[PDB]
Amino acid sequence: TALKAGEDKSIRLGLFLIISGVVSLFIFGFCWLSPALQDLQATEANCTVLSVQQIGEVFECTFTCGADCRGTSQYPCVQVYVNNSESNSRALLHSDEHQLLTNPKCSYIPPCKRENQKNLESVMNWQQYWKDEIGSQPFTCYFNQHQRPDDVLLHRTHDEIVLLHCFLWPLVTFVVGVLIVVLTICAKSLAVKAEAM
Amino acid sequence: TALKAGEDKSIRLGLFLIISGVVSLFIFGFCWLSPALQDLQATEANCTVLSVQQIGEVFECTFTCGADCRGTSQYPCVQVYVNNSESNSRALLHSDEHQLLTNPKCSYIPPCKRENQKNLESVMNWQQYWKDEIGSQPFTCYFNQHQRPDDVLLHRTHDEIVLLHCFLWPLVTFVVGVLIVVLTICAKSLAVKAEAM
Amino acid sequence: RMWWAFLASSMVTFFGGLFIILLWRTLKYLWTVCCMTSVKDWAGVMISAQTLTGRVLVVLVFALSIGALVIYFIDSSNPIESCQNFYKDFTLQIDMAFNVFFLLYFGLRFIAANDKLWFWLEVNSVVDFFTVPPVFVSVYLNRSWLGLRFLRALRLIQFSEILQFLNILKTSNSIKLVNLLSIFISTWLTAAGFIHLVENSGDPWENFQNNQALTYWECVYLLMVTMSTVGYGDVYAKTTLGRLFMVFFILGGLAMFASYVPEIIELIGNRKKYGGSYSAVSGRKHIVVCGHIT
Amino acid sequence: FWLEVNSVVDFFTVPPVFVSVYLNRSWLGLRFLRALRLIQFSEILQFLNILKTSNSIKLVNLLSIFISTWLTAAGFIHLVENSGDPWENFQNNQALTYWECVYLLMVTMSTVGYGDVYAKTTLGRLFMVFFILGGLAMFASYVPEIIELIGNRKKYGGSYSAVSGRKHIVVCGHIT
Ligand SMILES: [K+]
Ligand SMILES: [K+]
Repeated sequence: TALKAGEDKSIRLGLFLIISGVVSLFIFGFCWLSPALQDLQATEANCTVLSVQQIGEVFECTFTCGADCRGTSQYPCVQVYVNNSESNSRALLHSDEHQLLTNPKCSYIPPCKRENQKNLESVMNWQQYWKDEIGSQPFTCYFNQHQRPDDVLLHRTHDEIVLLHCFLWPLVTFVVGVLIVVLTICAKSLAVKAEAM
Repeated sequence: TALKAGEDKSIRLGLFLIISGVVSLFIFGFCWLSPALQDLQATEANCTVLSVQQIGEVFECTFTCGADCRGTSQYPCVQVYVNNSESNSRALLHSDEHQLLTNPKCSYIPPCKRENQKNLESVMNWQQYWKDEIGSQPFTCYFNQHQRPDDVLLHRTHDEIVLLHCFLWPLVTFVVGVLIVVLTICAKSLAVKAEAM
Repeated sequence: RMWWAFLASSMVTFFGGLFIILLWRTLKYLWTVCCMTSVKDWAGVMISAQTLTGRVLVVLVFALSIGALVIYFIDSSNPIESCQNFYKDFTLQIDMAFNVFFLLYFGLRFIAANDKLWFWLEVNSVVDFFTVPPVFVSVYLNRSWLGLRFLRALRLIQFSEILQFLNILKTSNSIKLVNLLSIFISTWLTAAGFIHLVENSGDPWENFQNNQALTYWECVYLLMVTMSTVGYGDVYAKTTLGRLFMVFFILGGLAMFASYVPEIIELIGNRKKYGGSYSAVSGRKHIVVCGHIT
Repeated sequence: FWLEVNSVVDFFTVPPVFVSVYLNRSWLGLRFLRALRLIQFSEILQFLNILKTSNSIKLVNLLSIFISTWLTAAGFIHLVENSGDPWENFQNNQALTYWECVYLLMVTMSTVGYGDVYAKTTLGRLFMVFFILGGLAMFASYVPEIIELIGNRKKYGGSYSAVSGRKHIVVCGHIT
């Protein structure tokens, strides 16, 4: 009847899951807060397109062909300006943070393909799609008037579902850890009290 | 009455601030003297502009857009030549050492902005500002005829206030260190002599 | 930008306070060459130490020091350009609400510790002079400064007292082990703070231009990769001051701070101990055997 | 039994493979934990009577704990580097092979540290700080690995295989 040996290992596992949950919440706190404390300063706003055009500049992109392919091809630079109605002023439209950081000169990147004509067509059909909407159509768009009043985005930096996963799952392990030790101390200390009958 | 324990710690702190002051002056000596022994060989002189122009070359600069932005844009090369009256000879005007070392080809760098027109205007208005003063107007300017007779600067390599801070503050800690030990040895050795009454 | 006024508030309070305490002792010495004191032993002293319910003057100031250190971890993560979160939020407002306690607790220690001079140059007093005045300057100027606040990590050294007062920690051997372990963690986090400061600001003879944007966690990692002697060189100190600090931390960290011998004697001293009390459980009979047992 | 280590290795191996054949899609998850089964390799050599002295059983037990821990820690680095940090949208991942992670662990734990390969993700750096601090100064820094090494050298024999046709004699008492 080895119940003492299993029980103490059960209590040690409960304490481990408590401490692991607390420490995991602490770690994920410090590394998520830089992204989160940036994106909560980026406001949702209404904006309207002033113009769409090519500026005659040409930029490189990387295409793929399987097996770590070092494929590269050029494409033409489009710019789009908006009136940001939350500041009554110009900004460039940039779609998302990855696009902006991979080329901050231009409003769009075509999905870089094997043939130049496929880059050209993609940029031209994107330009043509925006040529239909140079007007008062309010665009729900993301702006950072706190430290970056120059560019505006169509999308946020993170999908909040993974942020929430990254805090609910460690909190679940903390809750399981305390629930393990609170349930098990009864099956330890009160089981002997009721077996003594 | 623990005065012996505090006192010896006071003497050790005074000796520490003496040695720390001497060593800090020694360290800051070896690393400031390379800048200082360069700039004291760069003489102040009078010089006058011979010509202002663009040479038709074009150079890159780095602009910023927030969040470690890898923005880059081109600008046109201006050159300005002077007669350096301390040598009766040609030199290029270069404004400052950081400008010279970031592009030694050209006399000026525009503050690199998001749009090419803002670089062009900046260089053109700088050129136009100097087009008003192609003449006998003596320019107080810095030249190094000892080892660099080719380029002349409007500004020195260092602001002497930080050099002076960097020697006065460690000298203050040496003075405080000796003043601590000289004041405290009386409150140690003469206090008991006057309490024995 | 301003910076030296924050530093001066600590340098002037510490050295000025050393001199006024020294000169108050000196003028009492001169007085014989020229020829409420009960309340301080009553108030605060009766709850600060060796008085059982004193958790409000130890466990609390520890938990506030950990909170102030966590707030420093938060603060060092930003590019310092914000003009909205660094005010009426979980930043300077709460930082001042934690630091005002340290002013009161320092005053309470000052009025109790009769020997002012030994108390003034006590290590935990020095940690207060390099923490508290800068935060008054920061709320007066309404501008945070990421200065020597990391020194709040040096408060972890006395964490053994909390586990001992709460009777969580048993043998004197385990108290020595936790004392050594806390000196390692607090020294690691302190040295990482000095590298952080010294790399994010350039060398002054270089006009501060050669700075490197290391995070505090890259400095914690750099110290571990260095002191284990792995040294990948994926991260390393590039400034002249940072290289001087790494030469000091290599020479002081190895061969003086490490190269103890009691860390093994206490480790085997934890293994010799055959028990303490025999929790006598009810309903079971019991017997004791002694004499020549072999 | 439930929280026994070898039971935990089964819970982190078996259900994922049922999910994989149900979805008809392999997943390169915690399967490397199967390397933790090598620890009991001493039992096989002992049951087959290949392995002799209790001293040699202790030596092989220690040696197998090193190999299984090395291959396990290399699995955790492999997983944690081929998937990015989640706060980075998983974009900062690094394409280390499992053998580059085995090599990285050896170059690190010997304290050579060339830095031709190293962990780049924030999670990988947290794991390397843990494996440096736990691998040195706790997992290494044993003392019985030398006592068992010299304990293997003291032993003067076991049985005297008596060969046929040769005569034999035994000498004892004060032999010096
Ligand atoms: K090494
Ligand atoms: K290296």
